Amino acid sequence: IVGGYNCKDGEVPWQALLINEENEGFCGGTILSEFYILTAAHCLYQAKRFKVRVGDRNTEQEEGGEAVHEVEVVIKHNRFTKETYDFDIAVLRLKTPITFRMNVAPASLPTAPPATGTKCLISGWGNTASSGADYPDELQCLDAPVLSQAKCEASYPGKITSNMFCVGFLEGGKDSCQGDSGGPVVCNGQLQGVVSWGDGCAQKNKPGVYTKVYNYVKWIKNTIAANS
Amino acid sequence: IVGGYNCKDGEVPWQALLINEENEGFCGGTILSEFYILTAAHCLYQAKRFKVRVGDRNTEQEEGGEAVHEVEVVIKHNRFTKETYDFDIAVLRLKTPITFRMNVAPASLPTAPPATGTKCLISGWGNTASSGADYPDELQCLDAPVLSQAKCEASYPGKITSNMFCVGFLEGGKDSCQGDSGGPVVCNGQLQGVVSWGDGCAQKNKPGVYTKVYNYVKWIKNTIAANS
Ligand SMILES: *C[C@@](*)(O)[C@H](CCCNC(N)=[NH2+])NC(=O)[C@@H]1CCCN1C(=O)[C@H](N)Cc1ccccc1
Ligand SMILES: *C[C@@](*)(O)[C@H](CCCNC(N)=[NH2+])NC(=O)[C@@H]1CCCN1C(=O)[C@H](N)Cc1ccccc1
Repeated sequence: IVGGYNCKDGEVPWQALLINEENEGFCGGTILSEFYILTAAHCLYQAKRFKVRVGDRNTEQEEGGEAVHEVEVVIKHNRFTKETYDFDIAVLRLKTPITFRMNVAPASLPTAPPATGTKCLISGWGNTASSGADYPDELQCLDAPVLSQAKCEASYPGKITSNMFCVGFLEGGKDSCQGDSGGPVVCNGQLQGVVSWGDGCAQKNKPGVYTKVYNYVKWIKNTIAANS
Repeated sequence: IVGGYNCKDGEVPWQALLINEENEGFCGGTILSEFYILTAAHCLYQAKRFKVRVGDRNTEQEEGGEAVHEVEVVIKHNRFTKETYDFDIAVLRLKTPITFRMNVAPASLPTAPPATGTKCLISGWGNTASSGADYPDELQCLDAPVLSQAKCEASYPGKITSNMFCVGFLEGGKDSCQGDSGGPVVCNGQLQGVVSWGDGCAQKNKPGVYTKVYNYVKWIKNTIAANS
């Protein structure tokens, strides 16, 4: 996240982090239920083996800590292709269920498409620098408005599908970035997006492009039920 | 199919054949609907590119011929592993829907588990020789009884899961074989199995092992709905 702030305690209970073999974070995730995590399909090929980490170390407000989970089944949307980065969505099934608490809870699937102007909360452990590499020690948060499809399409001519939507600032300075992929975009209490891609990070007229979760509610629900 | 007979005209309307780059058949399939085909997950790695062929050339009884379809989406059961060959099931989505007729129709999913002793019809274009390679010019058919789980487990100690069942003859001589994988096992009008694996072909005390479709009704239905 570029130009964000240190998330306040208990602000993103549904946040998950994918960690590689070297115990390093490379992508985000969203808790959907005790066994399921939502992330980006493109994160699946950015590492051979990985686990999922949820929770936090702020025991002052609530005890429990961070919990690392092993992934039992990886279910990538079969229509994903890096040619367009369309269908950049995947569902993970953990070996052991997550023990929920007030600061570790699932996100709500959307019941209506995202509305232009609506404020959303984007979070992640990804790069905080427009140019260069500066990763945070604390989870980052960013409040950004949903952009009209017209401005989105105008930003990425012919590269925006119906399964994508833009969130951010046309003037640049604040956006998600590398490592944030898979992370949540929560607008008014609903999970409206998954961090996906963009031209650079926080560039002028180059807002972050997100997977429109509303278009995948049926795929997520049935995929989980097919494997449950 | 070893020790079978030339299927009679219109006997297996739901039969599908997977063909590789060289236009050669390497696996079977079952028509489930106009856009979906059921086959074995292990067939997916036996060829890079492939298409699906349905229909027949017996225009005497009905016109239409054979139709070759391109595969749009391949949906393999994510729990499949060649370590056990458990979850040997996959669903294919065609680019163009199949034009049904009396001799080209979908199979019925099961509503009850397979019963011991029940007669089933197994079909395929696979090898017809116990030892050696002798492929048929015509679709082969085989009528075989469902074996008790006890005899099945006794045939393959510790290798039979709850998602598998045996069909065939303990004395050998008649069984499915290489190339038949993915093909249908229809008992009393219901699709009860998918050709999967076995120790050799038509060997004594080594009956064919099939994917128990009844255990996957939920996975098939929801997977199709998740992608439809
Ligand atoms: C995997 C995710 O961490 C990451 C998120 C980037 C978010 N960026 C902004 N500005 N909000 N996604 C990616 O790295 C994706 C997947 C791989 C390629 N990709 C991109 O974002 C490319 N930079 C997009 C691209 C633009 C022009 C030409 C080729 C690719
Ligand atoms: C892919 C299918 O055409 C084919 C069907 C064989 C059916 N045989 C009988 N007797 N009904 N399946 C296979 O070839 C599968 C998948 C790959 C391995 N395999 C086997 O059947 C092996 N021969 C099973 C095996 C036995 C002992 C040790 C290792 C493997």
